[PDB]
Amino acid sequence: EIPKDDLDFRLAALYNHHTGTFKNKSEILTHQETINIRHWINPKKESIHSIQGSIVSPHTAATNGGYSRKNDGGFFS
Amino acid sequence: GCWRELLRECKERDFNKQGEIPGPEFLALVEKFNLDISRDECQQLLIKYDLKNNGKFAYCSFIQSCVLLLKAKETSLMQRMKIQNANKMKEAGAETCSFYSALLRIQPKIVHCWRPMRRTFKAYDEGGTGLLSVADFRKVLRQYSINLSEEEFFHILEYYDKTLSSKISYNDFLRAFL
Amino acid sequence: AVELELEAVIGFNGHVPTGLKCHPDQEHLVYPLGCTILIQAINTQEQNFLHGHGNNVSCVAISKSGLYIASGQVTFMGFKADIILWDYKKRELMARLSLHKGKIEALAFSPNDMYLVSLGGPDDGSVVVWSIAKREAICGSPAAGLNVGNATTVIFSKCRDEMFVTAGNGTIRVWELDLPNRKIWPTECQTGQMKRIVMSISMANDDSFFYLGTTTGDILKMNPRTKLLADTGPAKDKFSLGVSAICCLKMGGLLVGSGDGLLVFCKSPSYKPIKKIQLQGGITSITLRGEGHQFFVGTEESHIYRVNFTNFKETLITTCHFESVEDIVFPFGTAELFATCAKKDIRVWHTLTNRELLRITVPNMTCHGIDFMRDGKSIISAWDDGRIRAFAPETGRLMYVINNAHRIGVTAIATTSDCKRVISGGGEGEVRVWHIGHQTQKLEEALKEHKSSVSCIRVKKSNEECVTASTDGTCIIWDLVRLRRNQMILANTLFQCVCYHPEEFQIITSGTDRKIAYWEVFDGSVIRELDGSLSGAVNGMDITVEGVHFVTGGNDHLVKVWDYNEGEVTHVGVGHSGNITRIRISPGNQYIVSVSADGAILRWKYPFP
Repeated sequence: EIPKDDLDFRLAALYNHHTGTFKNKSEILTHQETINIRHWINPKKESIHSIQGSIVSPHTAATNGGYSRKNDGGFFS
Repeated sequence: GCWRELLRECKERDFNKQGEIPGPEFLALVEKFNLDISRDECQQLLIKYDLKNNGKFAYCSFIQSCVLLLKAKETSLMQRMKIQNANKMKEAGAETCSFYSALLRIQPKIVHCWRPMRRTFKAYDEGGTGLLSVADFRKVLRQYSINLSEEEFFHILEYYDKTLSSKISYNDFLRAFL
Repeated sequence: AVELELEAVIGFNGHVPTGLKCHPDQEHLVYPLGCTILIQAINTQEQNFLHGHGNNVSCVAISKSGLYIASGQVTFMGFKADIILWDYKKRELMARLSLHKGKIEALAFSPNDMYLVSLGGPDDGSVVVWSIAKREAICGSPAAGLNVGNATTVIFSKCRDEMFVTAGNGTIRVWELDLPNRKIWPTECQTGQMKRIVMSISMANDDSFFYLGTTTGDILKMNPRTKLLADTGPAKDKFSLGVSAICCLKMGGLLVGSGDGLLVFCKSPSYKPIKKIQLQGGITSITLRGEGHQFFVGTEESHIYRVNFTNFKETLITTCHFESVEDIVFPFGTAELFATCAKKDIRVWHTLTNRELLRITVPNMTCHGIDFMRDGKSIISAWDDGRIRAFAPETGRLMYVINNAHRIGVTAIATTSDCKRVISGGGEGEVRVWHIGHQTQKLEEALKEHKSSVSCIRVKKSNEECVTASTDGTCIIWDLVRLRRNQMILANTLFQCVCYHPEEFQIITSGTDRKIAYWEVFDGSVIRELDGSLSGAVNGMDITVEGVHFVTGGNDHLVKVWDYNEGEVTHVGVGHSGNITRIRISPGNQYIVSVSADGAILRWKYPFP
């Protein structure tokens, strides 16, 4: 990676010139080359009490006969 | 002297691990390996040694008495001994059949490598005492290719550590091999 | 009517307090299930689960001798909750003890058996003392002090006559039994100012002290002799949720488990986390295997752990749901995977080793049904919020969402082979076909006949028709080139599931009249009416490819292999009495997998009819 001696001294040498007190020649030019179940969770953590939709009925599905009574009769949803 | 043969030709007919095998399936098959036999020995060694009130005979206890020491009689004086730093264990024991099976499986390895094994027991956190930790015990055992499973280590540690003290004597463990 | 082998059962009910126990010869594990009690060894063999109680279990207890196992069940309001004694040499019913109203919160044995104590009834709080020598009732009293509140658990000392009930709302009482007078003597424990609610209990080996696991997050050490407070728990860094699993050791140490997954090894005078590990779910049961070197952890969601005492390494060994499961769906072709759905969870399981590969979660919701596609690109799911969500087969990424699919939650679901059309049915009664594109997801037409929620919808191999079933008693044969109805299927039964016969000439139905009925595709006339269970209902249907094998899952513990031409049964379901809602068969004709209204899944072996 180094086509020149200057890049050999620079870049890949780890010698910090500010915090390096009194290193010798052999330690300036030291190189870097010398050295289960997966879970997915919905982010929006919504409520059972935040459901959009119809109003559920107090009576059962097959028994809405004596209460439904659309003015002049008639079964509801 | 034929302990590997009487184990290999008893674990095959074992239906499910702990399950022992009934009477004649032992008496006829000690003639398979030509053990010295006598009916007077056979009666007590079968009926007296059936320690679950069934026809099956406990193989592990009998061959445990055969090959593994676990109880020294000091073998009279003027007789050179091997393990020298024992009797530092505060009378622990459960002695399950699986403990004996684990001991028997580990047996051929320890006798080959115990002169260097004891010194790596020593150099790893002794000082002079005679007590190592459980984790260091597992590390020392693995370095000589003795690999113990979770069930095996549970049954090992239930005999040499009763108070859950996480300290295990290594000489007393090595005493029941030589 | 031969009985074929049940290969494995996967369920676990960690919702009960101290449900998981270990019995003291060190090979088996006892944890309850929806209706039975499971026993698991080291080798993966299910050893004869205990049938009884006619309803859900509530609590478990075991003897120190290893000879007797106790269990309690729940019953209706104003009815008897029966305590069943069990033996272990021959695992059968020994006695039926019935002196409670409602449920049974806790049971406890004396160290050398004989006596049995049963704190039960959140409404009728009382304690009776049994014997197992003679199975009568000795003596009892209202075991909750007036102007205080209720009581939760019990435990036994080493004196055969001193028991002690747990403060449901502030009544800590150490009891004493008098044999000749046939009385029990209550003694209140005097606490200074702390009024605590305690759910978990423990006792030391030599009866020196007993501990309490309170709601607030502290552990109260108490002395049974002087009946006075001994020590108070940690003041800094208190445990988060209510301690629901506390166990003691041979030394003064104790294994305390919190409700957020904090299994902590702690100390007696000043409680500190010497060693702790974090687990999934609130820990509900801690039991020592043989002496302490290994032990077992039960969690709120069904996990079972095995963690060694030295340096605390855990191993997850069992996973399951924690609610009613429905609508297992097999992938096409391969048979070594299958998928499930329940409340808040959709999980895909390996079927050879019965383990879990992934889970996807939408919290606080329940999944009514799922389905795959022809090639494994997505899992469409019918949640209860009126939404249809599609996830990737692995890593669970949300592909898209259909926002307002129905006015109530989508109940049924289907899939066409061309990966273009998804048929869905809501609780309002609408059957809706949806167009799935590469970028957009549209609605071509909502088809409108049903007057109740849609139970199940099945399509033919040619993506041209579909049958939709509903609980109003109508099954409608729709088309797909046009979107219209052809003929009605009217009966006196609330339908639950429908199934296409291969060669597409007959259609079978079911419901809650215990009559499997054959119908024609056109003219809608009846052909034959079979018998389902003679007691309950019929809920799960499946027919294999060859068309002669056909599986019925009733409301009872029975799965029944039926002959298609005759009425012939090959009775296999000696399993779990939880309500078998949906059922499915293997594509390669190898397995029969069924689900239940509790957190259970059963996997049977395929016979040839």
